[PDB]
Amino acid sequence: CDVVIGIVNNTVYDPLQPELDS
Amino acid sequence: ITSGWTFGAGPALQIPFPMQMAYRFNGIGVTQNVLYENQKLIANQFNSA
Repeated sequence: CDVVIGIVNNTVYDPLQPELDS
Repeated sequence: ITSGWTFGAGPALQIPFPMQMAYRFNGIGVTQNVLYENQKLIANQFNSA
């Protein structure tokens, strides 16, 4: 992320993560 | 230069110039990420041309 200009800090949803708990 | 090709078919919509150039690059089968890390060099070459 140190090259592109204008990036933002936000979260990315992982659909696999809620399926691992079970 | 302001709205790309949108105004050709209907009402013009504002678009950032690098955003438009990304679409142009993608139109010839190149991933859009390539443009971002070479913007300075591309601009220099374009200015010299």
